[PDB]
Amino acid sequence: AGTTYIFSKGGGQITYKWPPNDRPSTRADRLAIGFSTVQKEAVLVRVDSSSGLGDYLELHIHQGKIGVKFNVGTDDIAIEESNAIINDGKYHVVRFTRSGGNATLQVDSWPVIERYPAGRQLTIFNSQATIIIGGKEQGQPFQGQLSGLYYNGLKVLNMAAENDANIAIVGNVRLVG
Amino acid sequence: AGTTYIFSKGGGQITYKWPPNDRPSTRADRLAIGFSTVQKEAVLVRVDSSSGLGDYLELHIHQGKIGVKFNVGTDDIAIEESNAIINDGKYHVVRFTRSGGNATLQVDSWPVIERYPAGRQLTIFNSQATIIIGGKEQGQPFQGQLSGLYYNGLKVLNMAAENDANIAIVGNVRLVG
Amino acid sequence: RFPVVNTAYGRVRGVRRELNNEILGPVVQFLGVPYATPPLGARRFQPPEAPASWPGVRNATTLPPACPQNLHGALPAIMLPVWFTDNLEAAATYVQNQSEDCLYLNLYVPTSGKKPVMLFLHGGSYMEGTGNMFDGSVLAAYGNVIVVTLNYRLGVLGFLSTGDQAAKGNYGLLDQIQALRWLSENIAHFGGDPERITIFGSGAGASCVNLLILSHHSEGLFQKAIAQSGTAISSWSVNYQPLKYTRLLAAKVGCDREDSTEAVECLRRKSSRELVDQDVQPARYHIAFGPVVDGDVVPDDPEILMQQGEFLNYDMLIGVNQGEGLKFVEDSAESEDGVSASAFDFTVSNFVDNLYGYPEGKDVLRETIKFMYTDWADRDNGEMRRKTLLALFTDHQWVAPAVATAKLHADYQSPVYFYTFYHHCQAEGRPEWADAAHGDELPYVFGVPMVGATDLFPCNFSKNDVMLSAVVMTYWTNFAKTGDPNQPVPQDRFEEVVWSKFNSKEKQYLHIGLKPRVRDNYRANKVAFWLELVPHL
Amino acid sequence: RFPVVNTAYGRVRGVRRELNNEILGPVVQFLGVPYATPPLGARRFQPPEAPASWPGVRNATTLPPACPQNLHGALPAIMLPVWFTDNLEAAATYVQNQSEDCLYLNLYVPTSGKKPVMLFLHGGSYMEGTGNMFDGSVLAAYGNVIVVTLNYRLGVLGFLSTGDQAAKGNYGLLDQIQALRWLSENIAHFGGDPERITIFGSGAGASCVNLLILSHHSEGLFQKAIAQSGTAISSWSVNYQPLKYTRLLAAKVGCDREDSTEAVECLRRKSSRELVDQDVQPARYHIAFGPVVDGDVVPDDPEILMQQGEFLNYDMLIGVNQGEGLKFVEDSAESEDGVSASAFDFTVSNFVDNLYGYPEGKDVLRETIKFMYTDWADRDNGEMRRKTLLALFTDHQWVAPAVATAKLHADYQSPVYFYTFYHHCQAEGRPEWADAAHGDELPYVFGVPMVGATDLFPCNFSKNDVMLSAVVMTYWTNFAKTGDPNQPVPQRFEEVVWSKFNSKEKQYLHIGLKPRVRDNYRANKVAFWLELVPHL
Ligand SMILES: *[C@@H]1O[C@H](CO)[C@@H](O)[C@H](O)[C@H]1NC(C)=O
Ligand SMILES: *[C@@H]1O[C@H](CO)[C@@H](O)[C@H](O)[C@H]1NC(C)=O
Ligand SMILES: *[C@@H]1O[C@H](CO)[C@@H](O)[C@H](O)[C@H]1NC(C)=O
Ligand SMILES: *[C@@H]1O[C@H](CO)[C@@H](O)[C@H](O)[C@H]1NC(C)=O
Ligand SMILES: *[C@@H]1O[C@H](CO)[C@@H](O)[C@H](O)[C@H]1NC(C)=O
Ligand SMILES: *[C@@H]1O[C@H](CO)[C@@H](O)[C@H](O)[C@H]1NC(C)=O
Ligand SMILES: [Ca+2]
Ligand SMILES: [Ca+2]
Repeated sequence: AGTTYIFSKGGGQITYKWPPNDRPSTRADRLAIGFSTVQKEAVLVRVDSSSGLGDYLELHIHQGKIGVKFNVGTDDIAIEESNAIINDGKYHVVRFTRSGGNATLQVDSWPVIERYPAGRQLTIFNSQATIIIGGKEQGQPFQGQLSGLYYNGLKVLNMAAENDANIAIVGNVRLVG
Repeated sequence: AGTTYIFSKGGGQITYKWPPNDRPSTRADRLAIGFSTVQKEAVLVRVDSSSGLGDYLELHIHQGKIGVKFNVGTDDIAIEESNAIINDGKYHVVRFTRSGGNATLQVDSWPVIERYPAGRQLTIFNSQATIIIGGKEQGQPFQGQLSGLYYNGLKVLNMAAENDANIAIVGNVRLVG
Repeated sequence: RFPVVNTAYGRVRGVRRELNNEILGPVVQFLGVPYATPPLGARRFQPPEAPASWPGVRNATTLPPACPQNLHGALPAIMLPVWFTDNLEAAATYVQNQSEDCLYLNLYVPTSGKKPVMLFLHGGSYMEGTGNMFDGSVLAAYGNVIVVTLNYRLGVLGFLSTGDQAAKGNYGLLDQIQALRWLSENIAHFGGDPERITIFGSGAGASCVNLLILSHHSEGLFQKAIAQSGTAISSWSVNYQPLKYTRLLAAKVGCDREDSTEAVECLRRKSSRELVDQDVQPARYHIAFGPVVDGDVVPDDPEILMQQGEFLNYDMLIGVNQGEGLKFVEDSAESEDGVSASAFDFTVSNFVDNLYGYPEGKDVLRETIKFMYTDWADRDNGEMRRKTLLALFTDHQWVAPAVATAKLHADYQSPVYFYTFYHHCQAEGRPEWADAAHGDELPYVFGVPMVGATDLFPCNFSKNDVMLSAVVMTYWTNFAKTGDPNQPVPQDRFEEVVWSKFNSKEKQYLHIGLKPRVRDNYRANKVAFWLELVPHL
Repeated sequence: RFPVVNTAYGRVRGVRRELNNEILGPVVQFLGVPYATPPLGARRFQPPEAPASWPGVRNATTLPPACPQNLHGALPAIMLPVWFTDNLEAAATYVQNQSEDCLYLNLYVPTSGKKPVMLFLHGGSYMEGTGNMFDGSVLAAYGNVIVVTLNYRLGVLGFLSTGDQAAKGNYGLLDQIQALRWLSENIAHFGGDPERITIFGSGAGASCVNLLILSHHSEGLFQKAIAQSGTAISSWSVNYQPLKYTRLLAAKVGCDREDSTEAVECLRRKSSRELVDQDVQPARYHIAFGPVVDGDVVPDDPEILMQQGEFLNYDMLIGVNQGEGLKFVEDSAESEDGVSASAFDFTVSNFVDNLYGYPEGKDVLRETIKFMYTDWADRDNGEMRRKTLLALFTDHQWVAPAVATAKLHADYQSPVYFYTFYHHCQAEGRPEWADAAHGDELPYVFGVPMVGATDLFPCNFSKNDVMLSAVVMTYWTNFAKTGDPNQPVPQRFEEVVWSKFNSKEKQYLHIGLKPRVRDNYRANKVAFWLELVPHL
C-alpha cells in the first residue's frame, strides 16, 4: 500500500545507483516487494555488483512461479515458489531473506521455503552498485504494479516519487496520484 | 761452446722477463743447452705463465737422470734419459723439441727419446711470462756450468752477457772469461 | 578535576593530565576500564563475556596489570619491533604487574561531529607486549580523536589450541572483538562516535587487524582499518600446526593425555606462571602459539578468504617501511665490509630451507633468487650483499604480502591507500648504513617527538622529526575522521602533494619522508618476482 | 698512370684512381689478383692449391666475378645485414657474373716505411656476398693502410661436408687461409708489411675470423683480429649436423647413394649452377652449409676450444650494436601499438622451442625469460614489448656470446678491446624506434659517408656521420698499426682513453655521438644468459 508504481505499454525501468564511495557489501540481505501482474515471465528486481564482479541477485517470475536467483561467487543458487498460483491478478507480497548461502522465501501467508545448498559456499555479496526495477534491460519487460521495495533500509520506491538525484526513471513507468 | 756461465756455492738465479704486452704463446717449444755438472737432484730451466694459468715447463736432474716435465693443461708429461748417466762432469748438450703433446728429447749423440701420449691433449703453452735459470726458488738449487740456453730463437745466456734491460741476475751466477 | 563519566555498567573516574607541549589541549585519561570478566579459573580457555556491573563509582587512574608473559625468555627475535629488542630492559618496566585478569583498556579523550575512536592493537609477536607502553595522549589532543589502547590475552593463555572443540583457540582475537563491542556500545557516553571506529596496529597486531576484517564476528563493530607493517598472509601470521606445539607444551608442563579435553582440563588446573615461563621454540620464521584457522573466528586460510572476496568493504590504509629485515642481517652488522660471497650463499640457502624446503624446487629456486638479489654492476662490493640480504628479507616477508593484500582489497572496490615510510629517528645503537626498521613508524604516529625522548625511545628528535610526526598524525587522524587522508584538515613539501588511491592497474602510493612524492610502483621488479614468477618454480 | 708491381708469380697492372674528396690522397687498386688455382673439375670439394705463374703482364683492373650463389631464393633473412636485405635489388647487381673461378682478391695500396695490411672477411651468412661490394679505398687513403678484400667459395661449393673423409668440409675457411698465405708471402712487393696483417669482418664473416683464431693452419699468417657483431659460439656460427643436410641436397639434386664417396663423386659431375639453385632449409636460427668441426681446420667445437686456451695470443677488437635483432620483430613493425601480450608470449615460446627445445626445462625456462625481459613498472605499454623482444634477441645471439668470448680471450692475457655502436645512419624505410641494426657499423668503417650515398647505402650522411666515420676509421687504423686504438694517430673523442676489456671490470667504449668509457654492458642480462640459464 506504499508508493505503488504502474507499468505501462512498451516497458520501463527504475534505476538506483549507490554513491561510488558508499557501495555496501552485505553478508545478509532482505528483499521485500508487493506486486500485482498477470505476466507469465518477468524480471522484477535485479541487483548487480560493480564492474566485472559476477555477484548478483534477481527476483523473477518463470512460468508463472516467482523465484529468487542469486550468484554469490561459487554457483548460481535459485529458490523458487512453485507450489502455488501467484500471477492471478491479485495483490501478492514476497519477502526473501538471504543469510550467507542459506536462503528463505515467503509469499503472502503460504509456508516459508528454505534452501540450504550443499558444499562450502561463499557468503559475501560484493560491492552492490545498482538496483534495477522492471527488468527492461534483462529482456523480460514488466507490465503490472509494484509497491514497497524495502532493501536493507533503502526504500527505493519511497524515494522514487520524491525525485531523488540518484533515482532514474526511464520508460513508461507511471505513478498513481 | 757459447757464452759459458758458472754457478758457485749456494747457487743463484738469472731471470729474463718478457714485457707485459709481449708475452709469447707458442704451439711448438724448442730448448737446447750445453752443461757440465755432477749433481743428482737439481732444476735447471723453469718456464712459467702469468697469474692463474697452470702451464709450465721444467728441466730437472733427478736420481742422476736428466729429464723434462711440462704441463700444457691436461696433465704433467715427463720424459727422462733413464738409460744413461750424464752427471759425470763432462760437457753434455741436451735438446728438446715439443709439438703439442708430442715430445722428443735428445742428449749428445744418443738416440732421441720420443713421447706420443694417448687421449685428447692440449697443445698451447699459454702466455709465457718469465724464464728462470738456476732453480733456487724451486727447492733444488743448481751448481755447475751452462752454455747457450736456446729457447725458441732466444739466446738467453748471450743476451744476458750482453746486459739487456730485461735480464736480471741474483746470487752466485758468474761469467766465464 | 576528575570528570567522572557514566557507562552502561556503572560510572568511572578519570584524570585530566596536562601535556608538555603548548599547542595541545588537555586530555582526559580513563586508565583501566574493564571490558570483560576475568578469565582466571574455569573460564580460562573460554571466549570472553560481558563484565559485571559495579555499584557506586569505579576508580580508574592507574595503568591496569599486564597479561602474563615471559619477556626474559627465548622470544621470536625477528618479528619484534627493533625498538623493543634494543631497549629490552626498559620494556620490562611496563610488564611488571603481569596478572591473568588483564582484560582492561585505557581511553584518552581530547577536550564536526562527535570524536572518532581509534583502537590500537599492539604487539610484535603474539607472546609479548602490553598497551601501557604507548601513551596515546599526544595523538588524541592533536587530532581531536579518542584513542583507545587495550590489553588482551597473549601466547599460551590466549592462543593455545588443539584443533578440536576441547580448545578451539583464538582467545586473544575474541578478546579484541569484545573490546570492540564494548567500544561500540559504550563510547557515546565518553563523547566518541560509535560509527567511526578506526582500528590500527603495527607488527603482529597489524596481522590481527587483517584477521578482524575477515571475521564475521566483527561485522558492524568498526568501519576502517590502518594496517602498518603487517598482513594476514605472511609466514608468521597464523599457526597451521597448533596441535603439535600444544602437545609439546603439554608434555613439557607435565600432562599429555591422548584425549584433548583431559589435557586441556589439566592445563586449566595449572598456574599461569608455570605454563607461561616454559620455553617452546617454533620453527624459524613461524610461530608456536597464535591465530588458528578453525572456522568460527577465521573461517579458512586467510590467503584464500581474500581471493574470493570474503570481507565487508573496509577502508584500508596499508604501509611498508623501507628496510624491515634489519634483524635478518645481524651476525654481520659489526664488520668493516658486508657479507662474504661464501656467506651470502649460506643465508639464502638457509632461508629457502626454512621457508620452502621443497625437494623439487630447491635448486632452481635457490639459484634464481640468488641471481635476482645481487647487484651485477657491483658483483664484488661486499656491502651491497648485506644490503641485498636485508632487501630480500623485507621483500619476501613485508612488502610482497602487503602489496598482495592491497591488490586483493582494491580488486573488490574498497579504498586502499598505500604508504611507504623512509625517515627514521637517529637511534643510539643503530648502524649508520641501516634505515627505517620494523616498528620505526610508531614514534611518529603516537607523537613521541612532540614530547621528547622517553625511556623506550631515547633518540634525539630534531625539527624535521617533529614536522614528520605532525604530518603523519594529521594523515592518520584525517583517515579516522573522513576515510580520506586529505579531506578534513589540510596540511600545514607535504602541502601540495595529494595522496591517491591504490588501483590495481596503476599502483599509486605515497612516499612518506623528508621529500614526499606520489610515486607509481613500489619495487615493481622484486614484487612481481615474488608474486608472479616464484609460484611457477 | 698504371703502376706495375711484380709478385712472386708474375707482374700485375693496376690503376691510380683518385677519390672525390679533397683531403684523401689517391690509391692504387689491383682489383682481380688471383691467389689459388680455380676449383673447376676434380679440384672441386678440395682444399685450394697455390696458383700458377703467368708469363707476361696480367691486367688487374676489372672487379673479378663473384662465387656461385642465389640471392633471389631461400636465404636466412635473420642473420643477414639490414642493408643487404633492404637494398637487395642493388646488392644483386654486384653478383651478376657468378663463376666457379671466383678465387680472387683486391688490394688498395695508398699513396714505418712498410704499411699495415687489413684483410676483410665478408659474408653476412655463408650463402651470399662478395668482396666487390666493399670499395675499401677511402679506408686505405685515410688511415694509410693496405685494405685487401677477397672472394672465397660460398654456400654449397665451399662448405658442403659429410663428416667422413669423402668431404671434410670448410673449403671456404681453407680458401681464406690460402689468401692469407698469399698475402703473407707476397705483400712485401706492394709496400705492405707481412708482420702486421689484421683480419676483420662483420656478420658471419666475423665468425670466420674467430674460427681462424683457433685453427693451427693460420699459425703465423696474421697477428691481430677485429671481430664485430660475430662470434664462433653463437647458434648460427657452426654446422653441427652436416651429414643430414648434405644427404638432403644429394637427394634433391638427383643422386643420393648410401656411399659418401660415391655421392660426392656424383656431385662433382653436376654443374655449379644446378646445386646452387636448389634450396635446403635449415632449422630456424641455424645454418645448413657452413663451417664444420672436423679436426683439420677446427679441431673441436669452438666453445670448448677457447675454454682450454687453444689460441695463440691474437689482439682482439670485439664489439656489438645496441639493437641487432631488428628482423626478429618484423611482422609487428607496421602496427599502431607494439606486440600484444598474447603475441609476446607466443614469440618467446617459439624462441625457446627453436633454440633450446629441452623437454625438461620447458616451462621453468620460458617463464623466467618471460619475466626477465619485461619492464614491470610500465607493464602494459604494448610498445615497450617490441623493444624488449628486440633486446632479447640481441642479448641472446650477439651480446652474450661476444661478452663470453671477450672474457675467454682476456682471461689468458691477450688484449681485448670491447666496443658498442649506437649511432646509425638515418635511412628511409627504417622505423623511427629502431636503432643501429646488424651491419650498420660497416658504412662508417669503410668511409662511405666521406664519399656520399651509394646504391647499397641510400641514406644521406650529414656532418655528424662524417665525423663519426673519421673517428671509427681512426680507431680501426690505429689498431691495425699498433694493436692499440689510441697510440699512433690522436683524435668529445679527445678526452676518452679506450681501456682493455678486463674480466674483473668489463671496461668498454661506447662509440657514438656522445662517447664514454663505460663499466659494464648490460650486466644483468649478460649475467642472466651466462650464469643462470645454464642452471635451468
Ligand atoms: C546456514 O545454515 C546452517 C544450518 O543451520 C548453519 O550451520 C549456518 O551457520 C547457516 N549459515 C548462515 C550464513 O547463516
Ligand atoms: C703428434 O704426432 C701425431 C702423429 O701423426 C700427429 O697426428 C699429431 O698431430 C701430433 N701432435 C701435434 C700437437 O701436432
Ligand atoms: C582512587 O583510588 C585510590 C586507590 O584505590 C585512592 O587512594 C584514591 O583516593 C581514589 N581517588 C579518589 C577517591 O578521588
Ligand atoms: C643525542 O646526541 C648526543 C650528543 O651528540 C649523543 O651522544 C646521543 O647518542 C644522541 N642520542 C640519540 C639517540 O640521538
Ligand atoms: C691488358 O689490357 C690492355 C688494354 O687495357 C690490352 O690491350 C691488353 O691486351 C691486355 N693484356 C692482357 C694480358 O690481358
Ligand atoms: C637527409 O634527409 C633528411 C630527410 O628528412 C633531411 O632531414 C636531411 O636534411 C637530409 N640531409 C641532407 C644532407 O640532405
Ligand atoms: Ca562474492
Ligand atoms: Ca694450455
